Amino acid sequence: EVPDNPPNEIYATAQQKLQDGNWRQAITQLEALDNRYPFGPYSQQVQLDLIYAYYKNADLPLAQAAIDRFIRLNPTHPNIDYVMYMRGLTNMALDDSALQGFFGVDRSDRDPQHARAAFSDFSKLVRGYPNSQYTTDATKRLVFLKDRLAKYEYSVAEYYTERGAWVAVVNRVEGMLRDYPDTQATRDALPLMENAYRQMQMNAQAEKVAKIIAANSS
Amino acid sequence: FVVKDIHFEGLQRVAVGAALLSMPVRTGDTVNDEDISNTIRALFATGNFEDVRVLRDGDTLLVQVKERPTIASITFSGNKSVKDDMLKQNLEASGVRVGESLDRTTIADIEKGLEDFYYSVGKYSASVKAVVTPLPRNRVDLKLVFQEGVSAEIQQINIVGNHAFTTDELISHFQLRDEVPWWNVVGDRKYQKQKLAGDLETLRSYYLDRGYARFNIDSTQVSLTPDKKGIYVTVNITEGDQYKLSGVEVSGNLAGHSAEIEQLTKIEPGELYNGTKVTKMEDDIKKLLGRYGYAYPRVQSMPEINDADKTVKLRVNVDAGNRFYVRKIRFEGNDTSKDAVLRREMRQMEGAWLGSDLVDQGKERLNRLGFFETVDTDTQRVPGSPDQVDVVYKVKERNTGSFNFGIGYGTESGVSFQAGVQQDNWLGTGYAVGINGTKNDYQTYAELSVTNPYFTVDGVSLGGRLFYNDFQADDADLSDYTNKSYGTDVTLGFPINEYNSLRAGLGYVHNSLSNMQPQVAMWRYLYSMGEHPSTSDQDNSFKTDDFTFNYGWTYNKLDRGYFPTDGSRVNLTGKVTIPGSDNEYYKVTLDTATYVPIDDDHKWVVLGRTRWGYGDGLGGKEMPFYENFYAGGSSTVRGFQSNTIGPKAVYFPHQASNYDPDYDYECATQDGAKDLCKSDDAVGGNAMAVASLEFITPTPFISDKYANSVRTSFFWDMGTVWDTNWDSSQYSGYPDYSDPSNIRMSAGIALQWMSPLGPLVFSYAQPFKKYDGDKAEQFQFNI
Amino acid sequence: CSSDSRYKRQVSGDEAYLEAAPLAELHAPAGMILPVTSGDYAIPVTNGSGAVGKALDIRPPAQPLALVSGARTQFTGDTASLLVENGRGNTLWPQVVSVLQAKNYTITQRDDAGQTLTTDWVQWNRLDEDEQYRGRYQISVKPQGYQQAVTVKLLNLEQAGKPVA
Amino acid sequence: LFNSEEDVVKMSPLPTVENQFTPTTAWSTSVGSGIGNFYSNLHPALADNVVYAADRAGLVKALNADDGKEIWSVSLAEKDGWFSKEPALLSGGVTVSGGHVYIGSEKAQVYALNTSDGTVAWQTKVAGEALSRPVVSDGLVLIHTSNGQLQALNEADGAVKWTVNLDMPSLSLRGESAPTTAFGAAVVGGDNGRVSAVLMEQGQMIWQQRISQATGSTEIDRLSDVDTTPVVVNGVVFALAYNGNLTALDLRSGQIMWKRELGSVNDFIVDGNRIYLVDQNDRVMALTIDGGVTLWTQSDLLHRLLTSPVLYNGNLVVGDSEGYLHWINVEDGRFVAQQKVDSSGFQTEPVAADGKLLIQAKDGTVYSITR
Amino acid sequence: ERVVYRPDINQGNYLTANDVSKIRVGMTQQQVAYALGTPLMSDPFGTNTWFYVFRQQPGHEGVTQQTLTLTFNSSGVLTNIDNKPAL
Repeated sequence: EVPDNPPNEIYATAQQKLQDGNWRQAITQLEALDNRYPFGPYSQQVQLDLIYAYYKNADLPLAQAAIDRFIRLNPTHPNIDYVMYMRGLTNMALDDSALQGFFGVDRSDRDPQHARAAFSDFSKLVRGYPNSQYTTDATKRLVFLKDRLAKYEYSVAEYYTERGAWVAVVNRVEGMLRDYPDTQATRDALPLMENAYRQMQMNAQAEKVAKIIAANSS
Repeated sequence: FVVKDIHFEGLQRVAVGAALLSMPVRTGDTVNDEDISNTIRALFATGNFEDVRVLRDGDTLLVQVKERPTIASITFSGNKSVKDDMLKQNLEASGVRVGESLDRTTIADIEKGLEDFYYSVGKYSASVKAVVTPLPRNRVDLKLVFQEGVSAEIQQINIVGNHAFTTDELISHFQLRDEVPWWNVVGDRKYQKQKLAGDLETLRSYYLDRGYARFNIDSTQVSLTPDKKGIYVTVNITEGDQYKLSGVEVSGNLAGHSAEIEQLTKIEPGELYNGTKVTKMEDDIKKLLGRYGYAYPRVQSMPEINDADKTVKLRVNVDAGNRFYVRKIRFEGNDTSKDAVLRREMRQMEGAWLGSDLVDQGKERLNRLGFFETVDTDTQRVPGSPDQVDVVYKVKERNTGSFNFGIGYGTESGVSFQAGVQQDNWLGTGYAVGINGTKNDYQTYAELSVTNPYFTVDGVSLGGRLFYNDFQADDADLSDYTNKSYGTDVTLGFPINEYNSLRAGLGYVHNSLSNMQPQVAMWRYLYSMGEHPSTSDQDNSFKTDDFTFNYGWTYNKLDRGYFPTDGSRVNLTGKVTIPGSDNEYYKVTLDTATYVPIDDDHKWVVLGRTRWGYGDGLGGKEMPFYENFYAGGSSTVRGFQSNTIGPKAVYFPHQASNYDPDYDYECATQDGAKDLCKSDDAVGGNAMAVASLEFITPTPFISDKYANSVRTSFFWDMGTVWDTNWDSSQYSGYPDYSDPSNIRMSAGIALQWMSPLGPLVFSYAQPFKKYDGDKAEQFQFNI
Repeated sequence: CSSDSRYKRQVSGDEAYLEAAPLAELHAPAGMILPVTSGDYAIPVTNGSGAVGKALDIRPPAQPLALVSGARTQFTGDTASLLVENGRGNTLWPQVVSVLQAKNYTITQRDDAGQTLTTDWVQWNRLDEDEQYRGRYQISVKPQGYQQAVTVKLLNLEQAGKPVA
Repeated sequence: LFNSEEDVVKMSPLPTVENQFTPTTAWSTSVGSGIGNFYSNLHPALADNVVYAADRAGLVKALNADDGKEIWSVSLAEKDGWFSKEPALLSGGVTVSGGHVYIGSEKAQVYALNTSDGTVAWQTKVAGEALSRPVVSDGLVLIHTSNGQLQALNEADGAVKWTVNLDMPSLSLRGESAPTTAFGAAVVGGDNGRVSAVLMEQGQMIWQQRISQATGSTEIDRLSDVDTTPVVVNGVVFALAYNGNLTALDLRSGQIMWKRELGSVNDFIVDGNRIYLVDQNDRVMALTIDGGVTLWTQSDLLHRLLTSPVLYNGNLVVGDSEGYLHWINVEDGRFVAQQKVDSSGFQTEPVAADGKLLIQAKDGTVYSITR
Repeated sequence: ERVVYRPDINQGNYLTANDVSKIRVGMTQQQVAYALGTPLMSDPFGTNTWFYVFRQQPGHEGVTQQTLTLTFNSSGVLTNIDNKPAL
């Protein structure tokens, strides 16, 4: 459907479709551009444009793929900070995007698959690019995400608590702790563990936890 | 010389600097005449230069290069059922694709590869042709012609070295098809070496399980007949002879469960050796031990064959391993629903011995769940420990819920519409939802129904249903049978077993009737009620408030909770009124859903569906006529119209309704149709007995990818509704529905389409067995 | 495509990752040392950098087009790279003069002695972004020989009159 | 639907029908199918006015070459087995020597029948069915099987003298690799593209030479119907490679005198210095024997499903699966006579022998042809 | 409460009497591990104690139990076999 024009012109046409906001059309041109002129100097930009447009068009699987290519086509590049950011952003959105949030319905009880991927993505960003233009935001994302991750795992511990799987409860709380000692969910998980110890006639071990709770009683 | 500089001509796909680096004679680098030649071939070696002409102005190099790129496109034409991409994959395998250079001298090789492709396809009479169209700069459009002449055909498998079996009987168990009758079209006669491989092993197993411990295959040579199609097959085997299993010599780490293993290996000495039995037993042991905690129980049989008498001592080596691998579990693909909903369905728990059966049990439960499309998992051993295996239950989630409604006639009439939508695990919250209604200028109706299947851990299926039927038969407000019906219906589902569950709860029904219709069924009920309605008038009213007890029980051992293929469900549900009602009566019913896969892969499935029921009074009382049994149009019955199956209301010589539009809505009335005008109003019965014979069939047009969510089915359906209190002496001039011999019958096809709002079943049926007053419609469309 | 007014420079949904509170690190009592550093939470802590949420552009990063043959297309810092491999060290300078007037740019100063120039702000924009801009540039042609480097240096980004710092 | 989907290539039909020597049939005493559409090496033989005819699934006929009169008839259908009358299902052509008629079956059986009545003189199982007609001579039955084996049997009982693994290809590449004899050596091609000489006396390989490419990675013409049975002329062997490439070589060394490795010739005969052949494209051509130099050619019957070429009554004779018979002027090079004797179709060898011309169709099987 | 049906609750992670006899105080974690591997629980911040406890509910009839822990010192040497039973 795309007419063959100079790669600069096709690119510009894609920009015009981005101007329209019709991401689908912009993408159509961008893809055609790399399919007509894959060796263009700014085919890398086309991929960046696609990462952007795919995000904008909710084509997160493709944004992801574009990023994968960018990485392999440009192992080292000034714009990686963005790419890495977007990888996390993409994966984050890929993990959580259901309209249920509108109704006050939480998603922390869904397995943070792509969110964990995004965790890594962003952690790579903030470490590799310690002060890039996307790092502050990404850092915040790592913090909140960790909390989400905890909420999920916390909920899991609650399930086992409800079930009566005291061993699992302890191990799940412990897992949270091993991962990190900081979310509120961690603070809440802490007594779930204690409870399980009493349920296992491990009162002494429960007391150990109680002492920890006392130290963290605020 | 020494190159002064380089006139970089012929680039496009290749950068100036890239060419410089490719050249042996980069600017400033000494140039021999041999280096000019070296440069020419070095530039050719880039694979992007159609021509290379390295020259120089004294010592300043210039190179008149012609580029051979860039593949702008590739066209596939004549490839028929062969996916262009597949063809492209081979093209790509040769380094050719969009963005690559076009080395035209390799076209013959490409074409060969494409014809070799066809060769492997089971075709070969085919030839291809690359066509190159030029594009601005250097670019090309690689059009590919695929002259598919004709596929090969399986002609005749010739087995030699055999001694006891018919070549043909062996063929009848083979995937290959060297003959397909029109009256027995069980496949197409097309050769594939993969089918052959399977058949060789089929053959092997054929003898294996017949005692042939020494059976083997020598070799095989498939006949390549002069015409690219005559496929015949030379099979060379050694029958071996029917050795007898004389014993089992199981040993090794039998985990202290050797007794159970002995039970598994209870074979008969002198039994024809059966290697598939052996295979089975090996796996039985693995499963046995899996039950006992052993995730990794190596089992290795060894037929100690005795050729001196043609018997065998099946030695078995076992290494059970550890018992306690169950560390933690995971779920995957649960991003549309609360994970705890899945967790509660696992019988296998964490910090545990492996209960491989519990794992499977949980998956069964998850399979029966209905909020998922597929069930799978991943028993991933945690590295570093025999006590640590994590199991990831990766599943495919299902979109649930369903909105539907009927509408018309409206526009020039009082605005009307129907409502009705299910959420089925509303937003992944675990709540089952089915809420509906309809606002009409005849009646307005509301209904709520929400269930929390696990209000508490145990499975407290907290189900509540509310309803409000503002029904007035509003052709005025009353006179034509007003009947508001509203109330409460709240029950609890109970955990009884893995397949068992109960139902119990209470009903509240407040009905408000006014100026009801002159008919036998209605009046008869009211006379049972101690009421005394007029046979000629619709001047009778009736308000009632009933309190009831609802109950039931379900059996559920049937595959998928939204389109199963093997198992069966039972759904007992009935009610009985309680003190405080205005009428003591009962109504008890039961539904059956049985799936017996015809095909071993469940491609075809026997579907048995029945419904049973009966309602009556508890002593001098009676179940209301408006609670009767009805059939046709929807639900399970098709071919006949909506609720037109069952007993029909008989009207009485009506004269005054308190509203009767001059000639219209005759109900045995004044304005025409006088006397006991029996109607076609299938008022329903007090007894039900129906059955459905449906057969799942596959759809050969929809890609399997989602065809497996679609269900077509052949059927033969029939059933009856009748009134055991139908006093035929009072109905002396009418039909006799006290007799169960009222079975209606239709047949044809069901068409389940899983839309965005779930499975929508459409159907065609031929209502053959029609009775008086019945209405019908061969083409029906349901949800 | 179809959206509820805007969405060119922002993230979808809310800004949950900014909206969310900081975490209540645990301070276990003496002797209670747990292996709570066993996760993969390698999160560095600093004030770097850029904006956040909607304020943070998710724009596909800059990279110019091959306006001239062999151009080393890549915007970095404030400079659009467009280096060119010709045959003589005085070809880009006259090419630039032509391009400048092809583009109709107003020039503050002309380094005709060398091969550079200083321009004023020229207005430009694109509806794929929620804002409009102006750019002041320092152009520098660097006669490396057959190759001449091309520096297009954004001396100042001005948001349609608002000098961006 | 699919009938229109298949891109079937059309054959050249049949330019200049002739009757210079107005061709006809001596008789059409068919007997019946026969070959049918089952590709097979089974083909007729003829000597002493005895038509050595047989169908694939059963009957064996001796017909009188004065009219086509059944002299006698028997059947190799085995009365019992895994079904009923376990049909003859013959795999190799008809060979006759002494008082015996020799035929290899698809059940790996080698039969010897009494030429005067059909009595099973003997029958013996061998290592697989044959792609080639057995060559009986000097006390031995020389056999080439589909599983690549060279076997020699005692022509008087079937006693196995030896079994030798030959030039086995990727699968059962169809073609007759019949061993021929010369000076005590057996000469045979191979379905994988090699050719060899093997001491006929003891099955002892003399030499083996690779000639050309076969199907598998160098997939050739699965359409083609060649002839890996060599024509040994003096000290030089003239033969087609499995893929129809023509080669001449030293009978006692395997050294290539010359070759036409350039296309899958289907059928050929060596008439002194005029090798008559049926190209891959079923084109008629005559070649020299000092290098395959074209003497003449004829594409009139291009792609027609031609049989092998034989000489009879001074003309080059070839039939086809369409049921047409053709007589070509031995030199240049065109029709002399043409006769559509049937439509049943010929694939078997034409038998210009015993002063006659015996041919065998798929179902119309036996015809004696004259002019 | 007054209910007969109850899904059984199990567990695992435990040592049998035979497994108990396999080891003894003074053995290292590894010496134990050589046939008893690892528990699926230890002491989050104390020492090298191994926790091998069995639990299992029998349809409202109480709960079965065998809590066994193995306290090992800082060198991984077993100091105490706490083979606690039910309750």
